[PDB]
Amino acid sequence: ASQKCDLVTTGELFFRSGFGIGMRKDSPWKQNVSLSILKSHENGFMEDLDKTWVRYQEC
Amino acid sequence: SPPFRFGTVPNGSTERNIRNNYPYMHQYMTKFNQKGVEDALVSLKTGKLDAFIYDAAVLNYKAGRDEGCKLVTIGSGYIFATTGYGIALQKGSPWKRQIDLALLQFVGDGEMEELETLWLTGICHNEK
Repeated sequence: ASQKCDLVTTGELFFRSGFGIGMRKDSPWKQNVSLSILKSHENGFMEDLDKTWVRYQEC
Repeated sequence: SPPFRFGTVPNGSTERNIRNNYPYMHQYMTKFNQKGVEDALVSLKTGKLDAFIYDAAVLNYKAGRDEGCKLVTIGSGYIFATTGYGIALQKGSPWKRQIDLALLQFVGDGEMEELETLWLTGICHNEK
């Protein structure tokens, strides 16, 4: 609705599910990927990507 | 120029998070922590400095359920780091997986919304 602002954003938010990354029960990267994404979130690296990729237009 | 406030009670999440992330303003307001939270609100009302870096949930509940909803919070709940709350357990306790299963199930079955609407719901939350 931000790019082709023809529709509206009626309704509220519910069933708020934080997007995760699931793996099989055996994987040697689960802890590593968890700590890496935690570090990226803490340093705000994802926010820059949000600014430079999606939240960049308005009408 | 004006004397501002960084009131953070000791033995809490706010002071530890501030000193872990940005250990610069803590030293400036080291001798500024209020005794509790009721006296903290009293000092907030009794104008000497209008600032409190506290928990988002507690502050939101207080603002929603305030006497006339006079004092407010800066921003639309822009939490510094949304970490939430946790449930304690013993090291290696045999119940953690079941605890998580029950918690996620009750997250699913639309009841903690009822709990929040019963306890932490404000009076000015809908009011603008």
